[PDB]
Amino acid sequence: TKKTQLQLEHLLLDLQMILNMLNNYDNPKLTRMLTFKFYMPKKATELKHLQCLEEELKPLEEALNQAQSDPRDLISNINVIVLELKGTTFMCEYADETATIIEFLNRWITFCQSIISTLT
Ligand SMILES: [Mg+2]
Repeated sequence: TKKTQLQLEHLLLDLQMILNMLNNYDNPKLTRMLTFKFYMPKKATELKHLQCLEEELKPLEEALNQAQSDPRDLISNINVIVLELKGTTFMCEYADETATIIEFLNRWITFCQSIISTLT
């Protein structure tokens, strides 16, 4: 339904802001930002695969908390949107390799645009 398209766009904008918050703030800890490793979904083609994102929302916040600029507010709005799109409690599978926070955000930003392109 269109209600599903709206919520993904809301989710896309929040993910869009976090990615733009790192690609414009370069001086603060180019060191520390590239060291966090996030677990990637094996296959992200269905709407239920947001379980792989929900479980990493808390580690995403702890990485953003080390950058002073509000991270706690953005992660909460992301959490409520994810809980309204994937919701059975399915067993999400992860890839073997970990990725950077930049690659992690681009993966789910691409995921939302992929599902938003599917519904339209
Ligand atoms: Mg890698």
